[PDB]
Amino acid sequence: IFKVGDTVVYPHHGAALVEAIETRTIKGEQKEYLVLKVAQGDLTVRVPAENAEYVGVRDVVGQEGLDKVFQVLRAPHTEEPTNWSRRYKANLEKLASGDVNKVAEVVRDLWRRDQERGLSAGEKRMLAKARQILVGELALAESTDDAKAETILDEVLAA
Amino acid sequence: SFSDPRFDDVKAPVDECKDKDMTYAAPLFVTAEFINNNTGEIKSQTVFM
Amino acid sequence: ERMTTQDVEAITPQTLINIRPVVAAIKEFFGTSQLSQFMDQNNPLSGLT
Repeated sequence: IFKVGDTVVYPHHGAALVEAIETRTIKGEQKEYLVLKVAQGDLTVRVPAENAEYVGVRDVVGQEGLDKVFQVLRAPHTEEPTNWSRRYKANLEKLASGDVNKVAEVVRDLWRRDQERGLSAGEKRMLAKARQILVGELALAESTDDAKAETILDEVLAA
Repeated sequence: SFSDPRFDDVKAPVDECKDKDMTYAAPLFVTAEFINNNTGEIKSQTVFM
Repeated sequence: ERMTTQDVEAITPQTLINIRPVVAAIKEFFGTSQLSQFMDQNNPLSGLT
């Protein structure tokens, strides 16, 4: 399934690289323990080959998912009640789930909100964090620049 | 788990520390390692201690 | 403490480790201690003493 140098997406740390596969062991069985390393947290993570889809490490999202999240865009009519604390807990639970389409929907909901009102401190931190990981995901999905994806943003963020 | 206590260089020379009232010191880098027993990983960062 | 309260398969030893009590302990020992004294140097014999 996976080979050397695969640009592979790791929850919740996003896209990353593999260097090699250690044939280290437990109980004498030398499983395909692949080493994976990121540039965000600057660490290496040894991963067994078996639990890859169990942890949910995943190949990069293509133009079909890019067009899916653009289809998610410019359709922000959703209802949240006065319990915006419940909204914060809800999209916090979203951010814990780490679905790409859902992260896109929440950052465009917050774009809708600060486009209208403006947010509070932790709300803007929420927006900035989920936005930066989403745009890192997109900019390595297209395999291009971060600021180039940011230029894509402002023409897809309510344009 | 922890591993590899290693030192960096010092951040200033002695006389410059003694003049500008900065303490003479050097940073600590410690290679930590987190393991989930339930699924199995290592998390080898280089912690600025 | 934060081994349980934080979520699983999202944490990292950057998130786990707080270095503030350790560096506070070191700074508290080199200051404000019985054993950490000034270098009593009115002459190098008192330095060596």
